[PDB]
Amino acid sequence: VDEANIETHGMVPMNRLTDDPRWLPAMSERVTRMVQRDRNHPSVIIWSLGNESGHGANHDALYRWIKSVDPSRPVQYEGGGADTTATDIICPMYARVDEDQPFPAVPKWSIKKWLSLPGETRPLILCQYAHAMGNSLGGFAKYWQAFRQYPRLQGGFVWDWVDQSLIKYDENGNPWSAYGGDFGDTPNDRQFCMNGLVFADRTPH
Amino acid sequence: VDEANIETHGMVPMNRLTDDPRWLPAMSERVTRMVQRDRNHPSVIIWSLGNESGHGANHDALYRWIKSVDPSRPVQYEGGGADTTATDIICPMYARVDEDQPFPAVPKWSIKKWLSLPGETRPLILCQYAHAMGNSLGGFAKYWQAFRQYPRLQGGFVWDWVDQSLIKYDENGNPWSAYGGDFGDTPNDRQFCMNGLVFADRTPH
Ligand code: NA
Ligand code: NA
Ligand code: NA
Ligand code: NA
Repeated sequence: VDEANIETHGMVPMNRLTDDPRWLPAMSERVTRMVQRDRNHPSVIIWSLGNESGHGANHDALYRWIKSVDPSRPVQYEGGGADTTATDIICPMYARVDEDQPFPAVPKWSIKKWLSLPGETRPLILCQYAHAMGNSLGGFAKYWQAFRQYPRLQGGFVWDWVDQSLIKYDENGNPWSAYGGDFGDTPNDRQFCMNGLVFADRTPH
Repeated sequence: VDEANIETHGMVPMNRLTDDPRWLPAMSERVTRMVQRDRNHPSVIIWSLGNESGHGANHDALYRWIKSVDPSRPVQYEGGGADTTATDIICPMYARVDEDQPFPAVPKWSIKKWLSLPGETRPLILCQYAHAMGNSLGGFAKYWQAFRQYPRLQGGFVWDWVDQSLIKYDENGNPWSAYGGDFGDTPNDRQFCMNGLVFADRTPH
């Protein structure tokens, strides 16, 4: 999945820049210039309009731009409820197998319920599931049971591969794995950079 | 649900008479004369082409006959896998909530999985579920949790209301409830006539 370098997660709402036409130029260069560079690679099967930036009208514009200039690949985008007009795939992040999380505007339905909502035609492939932060991947079996039972459940992408720990050296030059704040960075989100199936040195969890 | 007087369950295959054009006349008069008599009752919201008679080309013919003559009401029929071209409603009997029963030709999918199958848009209302024979209705709550969670699961009809017990009198003329074989009837299917939520005298189970 080749993803454009667009994330506006910290805007309030997440929509603020991606729905503004004054940001459509900046956003189009990050989508279009990706397609122009990577369009010949067979490994790329799906284009992504970015991550966690709500759902703005610029998303719908650039979705249709990709469709027009490269019909050979589906386009996906999770923002604004995972099933917007700018996605060919229902690509939720952390939608649970049986339990609904009915957040206002942007609900995370049961992946099994989500398929059968009236008028919903598309496959579902979680762009992110099974958050692997420390001692986790509890209930991972429950996804794959559901994946195998339901044809339109075609799997997902685990979040994620590598702990984003950095090496620091103490006063005597011993290396140790550091996370949020360990460099005087404030504010910070501490451990939440470490979500990997493997440690930073690629040792398996 | 107003249901035509057509069941050919014991034919091998169930399809045998309902696919035969020579039985289209006999079947048409059981469907058409039902509609002519009961088409003014507001209590009647759904027409049924019959019960357990497989899926024949006569079913499709009489389905279209009802659609043409009375658009007011959906038509449903369970025979030949509960999702045939002769039904507006996915009307399985004894489809389970979570577990598939993948019988060749006529599978009973999990009612939740059934809804999500590619191209399937219809509501699902079990024509028969929760077989209440003797000490039964185990797992009844599992259905209703699913009915409430899934919009396109719109419920079902329990099998069934009354024990088909009959009364016999002992040597003193005290009555007792009889079933299959209690009248010298052979062959017979014994207790299988008693499937009700109530006894024959309408005392609840
Ligand atoms: Na599957
Ligand atoms: Na993280
Ligand atoms: Na419902
Ligand atoms: Na029975």
